[PDB]
Amino acid sequence: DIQVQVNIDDNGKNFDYTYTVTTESELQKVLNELMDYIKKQGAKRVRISITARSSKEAYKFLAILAKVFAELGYNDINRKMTVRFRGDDLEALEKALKEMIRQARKFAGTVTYTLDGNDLEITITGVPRQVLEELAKEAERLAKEFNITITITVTVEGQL
Repeated sequence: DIQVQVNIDDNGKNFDYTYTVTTESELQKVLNELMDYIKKQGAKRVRISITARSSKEAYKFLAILAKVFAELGYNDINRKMTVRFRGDDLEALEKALKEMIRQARKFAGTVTYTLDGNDLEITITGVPRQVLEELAKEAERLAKEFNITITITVTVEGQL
């Protein structure tokens, strides 16, 4: 139902906790576990993605994420979202890519994208939470339009 990768790097200590929480009641638990950990041991660098399937879900998740890093006292924050489109007609896939990169760049946004046979990935950097959210509605209406599969991972790394 919902993917979670998490990375702590410390030089000498590293960790790649990787989850699938299905309820998302779960999700708060595991987020919570992690935090009690860093309050203790204290990490140098953390990164956390949470994968979604809906524009609405995307909203929840960076918010949830924001709360986390915020509680963590991590102000040197670094966002990112990687939209994933899936569909057989490679035409409409591209049509989406164009339109998607457009809007990402209508703001100060830097994209990378890869298309590897009917799977098109589009990463997106250098924007506020406010943009990402608005860029994800756009991701979702695009999916709906040409009836392609969408996914929206919401990364957010941060050091301190």
